[PDB]
Amino acid sequence: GNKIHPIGFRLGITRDWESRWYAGKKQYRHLLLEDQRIRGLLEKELYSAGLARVDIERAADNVAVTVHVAKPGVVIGRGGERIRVLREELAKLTGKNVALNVQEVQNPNLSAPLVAQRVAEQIERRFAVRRAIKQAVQRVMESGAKGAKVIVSGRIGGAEQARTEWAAQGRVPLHTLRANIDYGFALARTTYGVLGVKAYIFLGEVI
Amino acid sequence: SLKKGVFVDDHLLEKVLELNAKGEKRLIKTWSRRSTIVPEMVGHTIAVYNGKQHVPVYITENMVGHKLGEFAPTRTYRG
Amino acid sequence: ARKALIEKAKRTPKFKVRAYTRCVRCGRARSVYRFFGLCRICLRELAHKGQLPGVRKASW
Amino acid sequence: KIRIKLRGFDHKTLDASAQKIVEAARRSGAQVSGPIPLPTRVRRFTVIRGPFKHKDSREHFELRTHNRLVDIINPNRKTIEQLMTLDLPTGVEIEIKTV
Amino acid sequence: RGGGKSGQIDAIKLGIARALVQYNPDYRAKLKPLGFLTRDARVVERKKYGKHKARRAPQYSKR
RNA sequence: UGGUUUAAUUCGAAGCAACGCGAAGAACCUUACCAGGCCUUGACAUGCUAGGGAACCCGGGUGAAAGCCUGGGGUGCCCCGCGAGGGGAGCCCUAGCACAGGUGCUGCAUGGCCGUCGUCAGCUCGUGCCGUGAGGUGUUGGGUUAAGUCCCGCAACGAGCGCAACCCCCGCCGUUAGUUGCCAGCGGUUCGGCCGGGCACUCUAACGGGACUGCCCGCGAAAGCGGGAGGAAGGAGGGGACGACGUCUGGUCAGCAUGGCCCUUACGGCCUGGGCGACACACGUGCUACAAUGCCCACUACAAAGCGAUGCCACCCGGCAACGGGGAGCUAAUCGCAAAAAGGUGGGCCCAGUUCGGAUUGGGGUCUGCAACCCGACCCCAUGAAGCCGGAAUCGCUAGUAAUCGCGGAUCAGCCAUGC
RNA sequence: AAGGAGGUAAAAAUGGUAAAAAA
Repeated sequence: GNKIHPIGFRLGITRDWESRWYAGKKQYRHLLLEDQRIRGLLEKELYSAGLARVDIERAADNVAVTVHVAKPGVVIGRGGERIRVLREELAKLTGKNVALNVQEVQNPNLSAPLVAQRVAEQIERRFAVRRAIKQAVQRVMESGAKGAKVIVSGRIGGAEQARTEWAAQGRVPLHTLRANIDYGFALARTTYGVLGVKAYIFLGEVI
Repeated sequence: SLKKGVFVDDHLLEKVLELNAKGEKRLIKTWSRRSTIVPEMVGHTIAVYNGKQHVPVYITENMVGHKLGEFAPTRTYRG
Repeated sequence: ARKALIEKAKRTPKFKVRAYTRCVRCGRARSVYRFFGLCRICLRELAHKGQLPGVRKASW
Repeated sequence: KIRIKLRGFDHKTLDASAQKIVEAARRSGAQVSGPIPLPTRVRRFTVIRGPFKHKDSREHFELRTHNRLVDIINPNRKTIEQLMTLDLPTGVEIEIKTV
Repeated sequence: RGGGKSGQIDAIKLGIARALVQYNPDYRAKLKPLGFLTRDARVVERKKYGKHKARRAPQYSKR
């Protein structure tokens, strides 16, 4: 039925807040408002190289953003003439001191948001669902993971019946904690509908 | 309720006090019904809105300072 | 109507008593927990998706 | 004579900010009355699990605001200097006063 | 401090127990078989969303 | 909520899984519904053609209001200027255009998100064996448990998601720590933690330990069961989040996105009104009750949690009160919301449509808000219905649970909150 | 009784739901 965000349950010692800044009772709103706007217009632009996490810090002008990209290469631009315009606008609609920090994660086939990103985008480019996606779960357990699952729900190929085609390989202990799982859902848009791409990836015990 | 005072509106005021400059035509055409009835309106054809249309109500005494739009039914159909 | 409605209050009219809260991450007035300036479904989507500090998937 | 209150959402780090201060302060001067914990005020919130008219089915969420309090004796220049300079709350709120 | 008159009473009992079982734990030998240390339970439990007194539920229709 | 009805009584949900459900604050707002006034390159963004205005500060007529016709100001900047001028930009105006927009249909095209069966114990992988094979096996057999929990058997041996465990609240202890607490231990006192002092005790809130049938005895082949103790803690210690594979084309296009169909000076947009509260009945969840284990007035008691800056609002005062005028402290464990109530301790009623129960009823008051008629809460005093404890039937609940009693927060000008 | 089994027993007030069609 539900499943609930592993995330919205991993906020113990397994998922530390995406946005780390204390707030005043009154303040809270407008702060998060500008915040979600940052992530927002960032999303439209700095997608180009897989935007996973978006680490946020705020003390008092301390607008530190640690954009976990996927590969900041052809995204910082030559000499940083693209990091420039982004920090620029960042300042344009943030009445304080901005930060960029392109902290991409070492490895691709980890952190399910970008996994599912490529996943849904393959269907976005019409491609073979079960074939290339089984190849995706494949690639995950071909990277060194411990359990990969990709649910893809919606109008495959049209045909009224919106199935929920599902594939998996490796253990996915969702009721556990220490085990740690990364969850990421891509919002797949068929030219003819909206199908939901979703992925869980397992890591391991002890941590 | 105004605790100290009685609520009314100035449309009616400016209107009544200007026909009182003579005592002319036997019609007025008001859109407000939230207003409190006053005795200086004399009380001819206060034509008030209802919800569908303006419907003239007569006014003399016992409607003293109680609300206007109360002698305009609105709640059509009975039981 | 919808689009015009958010604009209706977004610009404060005549009387203080004609303002009504607005989920700026979904767009409604019903059950918008003013503390966050967020509706209830917008609330839960935010807190769940990890994009909300101070909270806790409470277990008290 | 020093009133330092530390308001925090991450009690783990927030406490780490409470004893740290006290070391370098008990170090760069004299006594520094222990970090003393203060009532973590919690703002209770809650709402239903979904969108459609499902009166039951609900999730609670709340704000954990831990309060901290350090008192130091008669201050020193080292103490005040570094322990007003160095820090990295990265969010946590630091509010001091002269009572 | 706290609870109620009776709750007060409870804690008083608890302590009068614990105090003589300190400055003479010779009295402990003949007081646990009497049950003068098992503390307590009781909590007007966290109200269940959906039910009243975390147990007390609304009248079921079916119809 | 059906039905009923109106100009409109705006839609959604429907055996359990809809009916105090979206609705966690519908007077106008909200608002999607109606009658009427009216705007429409549109309340919103996006860019071009050709034209003018600098942005932009005020005002008059009109009108229910949106809208509408004009009037005072007005002339910041780039290039070329002690001169004249135009073009260019934010910048608004008008035609034309590309367009916006539509809570219009379509959940039988969809995502996501809840429901629900259901914390029900279920769904399977691996090598081996059986079966031509589909496949079976493992998982069918017995005792046992909340449990596919464990043991025994056994052609299997195991392994993963489920159950559990790792997570939190709550009970016992500890170490850090002392502006909450206190003679607990000392001094004094305006004897009231009130003045110094102190960390012992509560508390606070952190880091661990502590319980496993571990010990003792009787039974069972073991899994387990009986009895007893050590201990704050027994045999899963109490609770909470936690909810599989799957079904059900469940629920939702009126939170959102959303494939399509669709109106485009009208299904778009504003305003003022009116309805969402209507009434010959019917129904679910509910508050109160119908009474002496009680109603009433007086004195004292112990709560826990959650709040409060243009808010919490103690205090005198005016007012019987509703609340109003002057007024302290308060970014709170230090200030106030706040009196917990039942308990207890006195006095009244004397079994009665009663000092019961206030349903409703009239002449007046307070508060918020432009505004309290429809349609607000609250105050007064006069009114004082039904109700004599409920047939068929049918609901809750297994321990601090039920029953009883008070208390706060959410959103909110206010409040229909007897709801959650 | 532990089972498989050959003969003789008990056991249902009611009903119409169409179907082009997805993996």
